Amino acid sequence: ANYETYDGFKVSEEPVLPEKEVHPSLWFTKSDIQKIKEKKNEDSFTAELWEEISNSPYLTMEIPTDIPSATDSDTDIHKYYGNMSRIAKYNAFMYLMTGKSEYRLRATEALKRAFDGPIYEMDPTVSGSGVDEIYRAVWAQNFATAYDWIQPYLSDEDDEIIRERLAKEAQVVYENLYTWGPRPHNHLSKPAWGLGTLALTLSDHPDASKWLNRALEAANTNTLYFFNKDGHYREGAHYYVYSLVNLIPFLYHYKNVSGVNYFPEYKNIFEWAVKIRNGRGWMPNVEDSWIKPAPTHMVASQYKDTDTDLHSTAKLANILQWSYFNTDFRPWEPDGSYTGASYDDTWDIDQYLTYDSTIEQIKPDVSGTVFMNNSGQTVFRSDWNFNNPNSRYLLFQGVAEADNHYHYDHLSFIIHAENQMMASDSGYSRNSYGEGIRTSWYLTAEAHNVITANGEHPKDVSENTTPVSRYDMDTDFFDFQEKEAVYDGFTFPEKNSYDFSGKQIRAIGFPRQDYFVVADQLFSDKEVQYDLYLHGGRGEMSGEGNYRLWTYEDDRYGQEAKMAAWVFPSKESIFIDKEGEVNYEAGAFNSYGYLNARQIAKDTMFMQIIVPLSKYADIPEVVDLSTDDVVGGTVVKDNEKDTFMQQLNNAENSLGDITTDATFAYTNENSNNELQHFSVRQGTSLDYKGENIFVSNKPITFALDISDETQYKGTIAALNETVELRVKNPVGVPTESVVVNGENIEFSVEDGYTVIQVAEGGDININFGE
Ligand SMILES: C[As](C)(=O)[O-]
Ligand SMILES: [Ca+2]
Ligand SMILES: [Ca+2]
Ligand SMILES: [Mg+2]
Ligand SMILES: [Mn+2]
Repeated sequence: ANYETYDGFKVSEEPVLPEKEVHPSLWFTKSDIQKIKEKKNEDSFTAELWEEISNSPYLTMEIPTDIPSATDSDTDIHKYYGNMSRIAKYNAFMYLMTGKSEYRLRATEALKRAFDGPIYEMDPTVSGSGVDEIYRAVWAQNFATAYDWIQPYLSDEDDEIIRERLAKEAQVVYENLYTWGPRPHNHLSKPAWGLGTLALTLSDHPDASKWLNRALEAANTNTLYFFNKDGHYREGAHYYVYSLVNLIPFLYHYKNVSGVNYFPEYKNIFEWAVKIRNGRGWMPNVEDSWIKPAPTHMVASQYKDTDTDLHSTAKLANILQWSYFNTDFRPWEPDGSYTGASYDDTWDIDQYLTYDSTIEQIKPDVSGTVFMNNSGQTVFRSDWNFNNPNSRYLLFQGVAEADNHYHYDHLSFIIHAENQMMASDSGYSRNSYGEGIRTSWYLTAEAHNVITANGEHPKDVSENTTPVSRYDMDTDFFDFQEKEAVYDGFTFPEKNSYDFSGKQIRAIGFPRQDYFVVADQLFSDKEVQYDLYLHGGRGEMSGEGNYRLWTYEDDRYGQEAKMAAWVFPSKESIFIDKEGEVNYEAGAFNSYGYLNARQIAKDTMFMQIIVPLSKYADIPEVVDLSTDDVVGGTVVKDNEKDTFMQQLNNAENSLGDITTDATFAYTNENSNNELQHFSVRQGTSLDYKGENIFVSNKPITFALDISDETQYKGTIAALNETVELRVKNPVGVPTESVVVNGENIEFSVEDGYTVIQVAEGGDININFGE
């Protein structure tokens, strides 16, 4: 794997240390303490956090007199260091909050025993080590924070003892970081952030500069390769949150101790979580991941002066605050832990210290749909409403593969709608990384909503290069994007030679922002077998021929609902019912029906119509009108007829009421059988019932609402060159102006068409008179 050629980010590696240690300083100074003691009374959230912290069993439990041996279970050794680190931090905190003598004595005894026992006899390169770098990252931050909080009350003797213990763990992490983490995944970044905290705690130690520098260098190798600049984390949502356990404390520590503020440079990793949230605030079960909440409330306070494309006026802080509190937390009841570190972490304390009760929750007010083309995730989203069954969400996954925690999911999608998880990613595993079923099923192409060619998954053209996106369009009535992947490209494990050369171009559309069309073009230099898989998540599958229905019940993930799907072309494909595991969280795996549609072909097409429905909704009437060169059909839903057409080439062809040379076309009628909305990919003409709607002198991609005879409105996808576009006016109606991107463009009217030269895409209004 090339760790240097992904478009990630990095920060300065210059170690910045204050002139003299101050304790406390990691989270707050001496002067802050009484405000932090009083913080419990601000709102119901601070009150709940205070009730949890002040009743922690770590305040009352016997400090264990039994030190484990190197030959005890990895579980017991892990829990020993976890428990001792938690005794230190909880007791140190409650001493600052209350002044109770017992809390200082307990914090002091735990710190004097920090990293006693067999830890330095053990080998963290042994898989499942009880002292793995991922756990001691949390232990280091827990013990360092306890020391920061108790240091002013220690005897000179106890200070020297406890410093020597913290300094030894810092030296051992510094010396072994790159041996323990020879690949720059979360096993490198987490203990790097731990080392950072230790260096900032012991800023007067002679080696603190060396420690902090290596910490920053090591963390940068992770943020350069596993993160995109746009904030996407390539190990998935679960290992993102796992990383945040050490990253979020380190960011505050470095700002608070040295004045180095990295919150601006890390901003995108938090905005990313809000961009990909489903209607209940869950990050997707993509790569080795479960559904996750994103703890954006713990950094909201740092973004009060940061602009976001998620709101016309509000700052990022208010959107980060909105996102966390508009999450369904029931999948983490009754315990409440979503960090992945529930033996080690002090999440209640860290929340109590980071949460800002003065930040108003403001729902994003922009278009739901977002294109993150640098990483390659797109979300089609009707609205930002929380737990509303009228919402529709589709994630379109097209991320360059990383060499850790990877699933074969190129050009796959998941749907969240009617308050239920529908079209599915199969998830991480049954329980864990090491299960055989993860390799034989969960990571495999067939476990995803993809098309394989002779069983080969769609993949990257080259290592660390995002699959190309095109024809991005966002309107009130129709959204669109296509993504391109190859069959004979780059993957993990590495495969250099193929018996053929081929590619998939997948277009997704969002008709009426109400349902989905998935339109595939497939090109190969040879006859191959194309297998299309459609997984309906945790639903009962019914249906025959090209039609499948998945029926959901009230479960841990959503409400009773159903998802109806049709596949074209009916007459050129066979439909195979299969069964596969779908899992959203550790331990909750079950088997459900999925569809395998199959063609043997060289160049061909598929189309899916996928409709979220409430429990008792009518099934739409869907008719396949596919022929030799043309794939598509009609959908009659809620008394309106939509038409979808795809072809491989720019040739004049017809399907239902559409005639076009476009490689994709969408039309929507009203109740009254009048054309209301249309879109084309690379058309020079469209007729509807034999009436010309538009012509152009060169291929153009756009979407237009013609429902308002005083103003046609839509968007034109990005343009390579100048196109002369001619749109038919309502009969007998003049044009008054044409606006593209807030600017008048020159127009003429010829034979009842508005004629414009367009040199750039964007939003278009054609304003008519009477
Ligand atoms: C699957 As075919 C190219 O025979 O329509
Ligand atoms: Ca993947
Ligand atoms: Ca839209
Ligand atoms: Mg390791
Ligand atoms: Mn997967």
